[PDB]
Amino acid sequence: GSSGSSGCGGCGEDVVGDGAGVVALDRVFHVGCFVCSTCRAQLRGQHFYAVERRAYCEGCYVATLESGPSSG
Ligand SMILES: [Zn+2]
Ligand SMILES: [Zn+2]
Repeated sequence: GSSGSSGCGGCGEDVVGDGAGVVALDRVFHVGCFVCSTCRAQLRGQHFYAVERRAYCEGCYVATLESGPSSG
């Protein structure tokens, strides 16, 4: 509501732009900051995954598997 504090988990600065901000993993990141951990692709608005408190784009998430079926 009225009270509350903002913040960008990525850089740290507050996230505000007249209706701007990417919420993921119970956190807030800037459209730019919010990106993959492998290819570091712009995930501002797309399908991604969550592994080890990280962000992996569908593409990567699928690529990582190739590595090996064992251990998930
Ligand atoms: Zn940021
Ligand atoms: Zn990726």
